[PDB]
Amino acid sequence: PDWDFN
Amino acid sequence: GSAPIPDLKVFEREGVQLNLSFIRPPENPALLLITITATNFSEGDVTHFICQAAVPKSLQLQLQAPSGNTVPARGGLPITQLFRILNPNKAPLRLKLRLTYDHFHQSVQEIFEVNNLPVESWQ
Repeated sequence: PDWDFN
Repeated sequence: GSAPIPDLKVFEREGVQLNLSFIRPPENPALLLITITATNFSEGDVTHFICQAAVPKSLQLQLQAPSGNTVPARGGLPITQLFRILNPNKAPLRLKLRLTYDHFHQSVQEIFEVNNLPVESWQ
């Protein structure tokens, strides 16, 4: 399941 | 009282360390609280410290502001920062971190996935 750096 | 999940030291470079602590409040089983703690036992200050984090899209992550951006040399005041993770579907927790800071007049950029996350943090 895809991720993200905010 | 909450379950006693052991801390996990996840990073060490030239005296700078990052440690994870975990709390699973019994009153909200879907919630995991992770506190990251950055320490510095080297002879040089850590400055401009930022920790960025990512989790699988099967989970939700919230970041609180960190306690600061500096970790003074020789065991100075640590930086702490709270991560709130919501995981109602009991998906396996995965956590990728991006650390950036200055130390010894070097720009540090470290990125890694955290291994050996205790199963208690998500089951």
